[PDB]
Amino acid sequence: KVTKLDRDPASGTALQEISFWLNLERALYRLKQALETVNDYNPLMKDFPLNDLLSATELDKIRQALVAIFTHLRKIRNTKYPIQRALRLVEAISRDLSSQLLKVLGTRKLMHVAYEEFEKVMVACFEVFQTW
Repeated sequence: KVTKLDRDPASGTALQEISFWLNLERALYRLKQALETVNDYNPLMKDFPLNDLLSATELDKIRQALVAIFTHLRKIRNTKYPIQRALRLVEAISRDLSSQLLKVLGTRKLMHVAYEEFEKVMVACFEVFQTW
């Protein structure tokens, strides 16, 4: 039941997958193959930094959040995560990065501001895109 539970990575946000792979480990600590799978995958799941992205309001904060996330993606070498699953994770980061972007531009109200301020905020946003 608990040992047979699995989740499609193509759906949901990234935080849902982080919460799944953390609380599955915590419930398994409370069978052998599931244990070694989550023990293999737990170096990725620990201290994952996308709460910085979700808490970011300024574009430079977003940019340092994605470089923190991508530098956290270095640790594939010690785990045996599925590669298509990893692609669905980085697709999920793209998803809530987009969501935070429409949130930020909803605060910014680009059409109701002058040309110059719109220019600096969108070249900052395109710097974020280039960094991505």
